[PDB]
Amino acid sequence: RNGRDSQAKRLGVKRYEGQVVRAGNILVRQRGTRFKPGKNVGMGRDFTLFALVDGVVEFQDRGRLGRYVHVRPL
Amino acid sequence: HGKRYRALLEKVDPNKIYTIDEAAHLVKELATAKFDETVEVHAKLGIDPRRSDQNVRGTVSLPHGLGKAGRIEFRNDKTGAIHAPVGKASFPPEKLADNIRAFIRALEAHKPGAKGTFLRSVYVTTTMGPSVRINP
Amino acid sequence: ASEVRIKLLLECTECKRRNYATEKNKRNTPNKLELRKYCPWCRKHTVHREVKI
Amino acid sequence: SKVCEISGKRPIVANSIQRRGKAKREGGVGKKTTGISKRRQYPNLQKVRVRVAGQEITFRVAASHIPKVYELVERAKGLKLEGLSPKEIKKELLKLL
RNA sequence: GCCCGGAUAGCUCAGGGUAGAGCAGGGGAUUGAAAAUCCCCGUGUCCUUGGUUCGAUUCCGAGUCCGGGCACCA
RNA sequence: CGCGGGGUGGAGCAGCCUGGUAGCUCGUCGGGCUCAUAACCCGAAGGUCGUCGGUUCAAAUCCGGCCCCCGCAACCA
RNA sequence: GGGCCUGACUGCGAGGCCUGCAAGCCGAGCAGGGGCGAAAGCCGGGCCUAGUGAACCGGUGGUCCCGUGUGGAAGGGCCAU
RNA sequence: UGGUGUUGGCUCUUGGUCGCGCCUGCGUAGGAUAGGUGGGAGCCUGUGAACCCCCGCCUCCGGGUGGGGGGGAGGCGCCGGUGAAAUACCACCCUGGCGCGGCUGGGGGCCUAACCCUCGGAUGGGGGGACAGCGCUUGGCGGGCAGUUUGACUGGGGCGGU
RNA sequence: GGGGGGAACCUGGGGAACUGAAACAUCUCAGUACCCAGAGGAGAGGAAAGAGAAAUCGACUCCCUGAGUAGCGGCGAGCGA
Ligand SMILES: [Mg+2]
Ligand SMILES: [Mg+2]
Ligand SMILES: [Mg+2]
Ligand SMILES: [Mg+2]
Ligand SMILES: [Mg+2]
Ligand SMILES: [Mg+2]
Ligand SMILES: [Mg+2]
Ligand SMILES: [Mg+2]
Ligand SMILES: [Mg+2]
Ligand SMILES: [Mg+2]
Ligand SMILES: [Mg+2]
Ligand SMILES: [Mg+2]
Ligand SMILES: [Mg+2]
Ligand SMILES: [Mg+2]
Ligand SMILES: [Mg+2]
Ligand SMILES: [Mg+2]
Ligand SMILES: [Mg+2]
Ligand SMILES: [Mg+2]
Ligand SMILES: [Mg+2]
Ligand SMILES: [Mg+2]
Ligand SMILES: [Mg+2]
Ligand SMILES: [Mg+2]
Ligand SMILES: [Mg+2]
Ligand SMILES: [Mg+2]
Ligand SMILES: [Mg+2]
Ligand SMILES: [Mg+2]
Ligand SMILES: [Mg+2]
Ligand SMILES: [Mg+2]
Ligand SMILES: [Mg+2]
Ligand SMILES: [Mg+2]
Ligand SMILES: [Mg+2]
Ligand SMILES: [Mg+2]
Ligand SMILES: [Mg+2]
Ligand SMILES: [Mg+2]
Ligand SMILES: [Mg+2]
Ligand SMILES: [Mg+2]
Ligand SMILES: [Mg+2]
Ligand SMILES: [Mg+2]
Ligand SMILES: [Mg+2]
Ligand SMILES: [Mg+2]
Ligand SMILES: [Mg+2]
Ligand SMILES: [Mg+2]
Ligand SMILES: [Mg+2]
Ligand SMILES: [Mg+2]
Ligand SMILES: [Mg+2]
Ligand SMILES: [Mg+2]
Ligand SMILES: [Mg+2]
Ligand SMILES: [Mg+2]
Ligand SMILES: [Mg+2]
Ligand SMILES: [Mg+2]
Ligand SMILES: [Mg+2]
Ligand SMILES: [Mg+2]
Ligand SMILES: [Mg+2]
Ligand SMILES: [Mg+2]
Ligand SMILES: [Mg+2]
Ligand SMILES: [Mg+2]
Ligand SMILES: [Mg+2]
Ligand SMILES: [Mg+2]
Ligand SMILES: [Mg+2]
Ligand SMILES: [Mg+2]
Ligand SMILES: [Mg+2]
Ligand SMILES: [Mg+2]
Ligand SMILES: [Mg+2]
Ligand SMILES: [Mg+2]
Ligand SMILES: [Zn+2]
Repeated sequence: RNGRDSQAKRLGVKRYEGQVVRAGNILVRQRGTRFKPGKNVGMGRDFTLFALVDGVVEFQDRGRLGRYVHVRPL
Repeated sequence: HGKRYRALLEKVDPNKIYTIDEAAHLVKELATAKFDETVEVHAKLGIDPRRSDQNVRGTVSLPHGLGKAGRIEFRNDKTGAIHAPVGKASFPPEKLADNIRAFIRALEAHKPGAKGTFLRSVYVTTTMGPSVRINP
Repeated sequence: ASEVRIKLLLECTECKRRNYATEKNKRNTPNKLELRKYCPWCRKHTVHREVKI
Repeated sequence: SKVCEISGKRPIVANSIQRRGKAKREGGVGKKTTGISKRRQYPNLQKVRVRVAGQEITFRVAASHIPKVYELVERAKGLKLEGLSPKEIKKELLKLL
């Protein structure tokens, strides 16, 4: 009857604040906009967040507007 | 098969292959109707008519033409035969062979493709006259 | 795919090559797919018609 | 089921190959060999009885070389037979070969 | 896959014009318990889809399901 | 207990592959035939589909729980 | 919900996620030729995470690359399925 | 078990399927039995026209059609009406018959002389007989026999389940 | 004239299986082991109806090389000019 399960999907954010990232680096793996894309961040067809420029990762909590991942160029 | 049509049946050997050139010769000798006949060019096409794809429409003509430009048509019936005017009861020779030659070239321009040699059986006749075999 | 959802090819109507494979439901859509598609041999967009895969 | 007295044809061994499948030529996956065993192939030995010098003489010959029997009889219509026994007429006809 | 059957009314079945046969079930005559019998009904997704036709159960392209036989399955 | 099947008018069975429709025989009840009973003929009633839940616009039907019934299995010691 | 449409693109892919291998995922941006928009721009299918199967052998449509002395052909390769 | 070889002499009887002769093709509307297109305004008839004896062939259920006789100036078609489509005539063809000839088959019968059997006797007689047997080849049946396959997980294994 | 014998070697006629493929059937082992016939001091082979691309070579046999190449192959294990 039971016995089933599916593969762990290794979700979560992959770069924290202060980390230097090259451009297309993945920043968050997620389901839906747990984190919304911010400055210099794009969002792929599966809500993956990624840096659009070389820079320093920065997180922002904007209340009911959600949490945001940004990349600040250096 | 009355008296007239036999006279023309004396003028076409049944076991013979004729020429695009030979046709223009004999045709002004099977038009023994009492009017300026039209010359008809026939062919048994090598395709399936039931097959929606393989099919023959199209428009020619030139050079000379209908003479009733001179654009003629040709569409196969449900049986795979095509045939068409023109040509007339003179219309000199060497002026109709050219006409007869270019009609065969179309349809020889419209093999859908299909299976085989298109112009399987070909023929040339007059309105009230016998048939002649010819060579495409 | 299934009996009703089939696989099929798109054939550029100009040069008659198959440049795309895709699917359709032949009950909901019993008529050959005609779409516009970049044909890379013609190097322009062409109407492709549905062809049996 | 033995050896042709004219030609030397004897039984040979051959494989019997059983195959499944559709030939590539016919658009098939290919041919698979579902068994190879040994078997013997035999000459089409028959008996030809023949009257030479008023004597009945039998050759055990392959069908292919049957005409060669009455050939040797044709060449023997020129040597001293009568009165050889059948075995020695046989030897002499065979020498003509 | 190849060939031959099949899939048409409630049952069982006959067939480029079209939708009829025997029964099921309704009526009416027999004057009668019954069967039988005659006139009368008519219920038809004609297995889908596309196509040729004035017209397609029917023919042609592509499909589905069932039975017999054959063949094939990386 | 494990596997498979099943539970639907009063009885014995369809229906559920398949969602929208509950049908057949007998029985029961009202009427006829008969002096009367049966047989027979005409007409009608009676099922919310074991039960709770879920899925669905919609459940006899599909899915799950629970109850009960039937068949099979439970071996090497 | 409606209008117009076929980017359910072709040629590429910095960079990463994931990870024993192999696979699996995301991807800005460049060119071709398009769609929608006044434009900014967005579009390489679907809110996302299941809906799937390495090779081998073979079919089909391309390509015209190889072609057993030579030219062809047989047969194969390459691309697509 | 088919073909073929060994394997020969006569003979009857049929059936398929290609090629030219011929006809054949009918919903309802319509003159009425309209196969499909294309040509087509003329076409037949002194080489005998409209009809309606004889046949043959068919037919959809009205008729069509070929051969023969009878005869003793006429028939058609266009036009035009219904038509989805139009009629004569001609051509190329489709469907399905029909004779004639290709080819290819299955169902026989006799013969004797290969083969086979047999006769105190054998270059012969008798019996079987081109069958059977035997060679190559085809498909079939075929645990009679042969080679093997018949998964893993598992609170032992199996059963169950995955 | 033959017959019969001879350690191994040789040619011809026959011809396995364990095993490998980490199962197994094609494939492998292997034309091996073995049985049989024959020949000899050797045997086989040998003077192109050859090779195969050099307008080339020149009977046969044997070693090196070509080369684990070209290819063959449930394109597997392997086999292998
Ligand atoms: Mg369980
Ligand atoms: Mg897991
Ligand atoms: Mg998980
Ligand atoms: Mg995307
Ligand atoms: Mg901060
Ligand atoms: Mg064999
Ligand atoms: Mg093989
Ligand atoms: Mg003999
Ligand atoms: Mg022979
Ligand atoms: Mg009950
Ligand atoms: Mg139902
Ligand atoms: Mg009562
Ligand atoms: Mg009383
Ligand atoms: Mg329940
Ligand atoms: Mg609901
Ligand atoms: Mg409910
Ligand atoms: Mg209901
Ligand atoms: Mg409920
Ligand atoms: Mg035991
Ligand atoms: Mg025990
Ligand atoms: Mg495009
Ligand atoms: Mg990378
Ligand atoms: Mg990786
Ligand atoms: Mg982009
Ligand atoms: Mg652009
Ligand atoms: Mg643009
Ligand atoms: Mg605009
Ligand atoms: Mg733009
Ligand atoms: Mg949406
Ligand atoms: Mg391949
Ligand atoms: Mg190719
Ligand atoms: Mg060459
Ligand atoms: Mg070349
Ligand atoms: Mg490509
Ligand atoms: Mg046999
Ligand atoms: Mg022979
Ligand atoms: Mg012979
Ligand atoms: Mg006899
Ligand atoms: Mg025999
Ligand atoms: Mg056999
Ligand atoms: Mg067996
Ligand atoms: Mg056994
Ligand atoms: Mg073994
Ligand atoms: Mg075994
Ligand atoms: Mg297995
Ligand atoms: Mg175990
Ligand atoms: Mg445990
Ligand atoms: Mg324990
Ligand atoms: Mg256990
Ligand atoms: Mg088990
Ligand atoms: Mg043995
Ligand atoms: Mg092994
Ligand atoms: Mg084993
Ligand atoms: Mg083996
Ligand atoms: Mg040997
Ligand atoms: Mg050796
Ligand atoms: Mg010796
Ligand atoms: Mg020496
Ligand atoms: Mg020597
Ligand atoms: Mg020698
Ligand atoms: Mg010499
Ligand atoms: Mg290969
Ligand atoms: Mg393999
Ligand atoms: Mg070998
Ligand atoms: Zn194109």
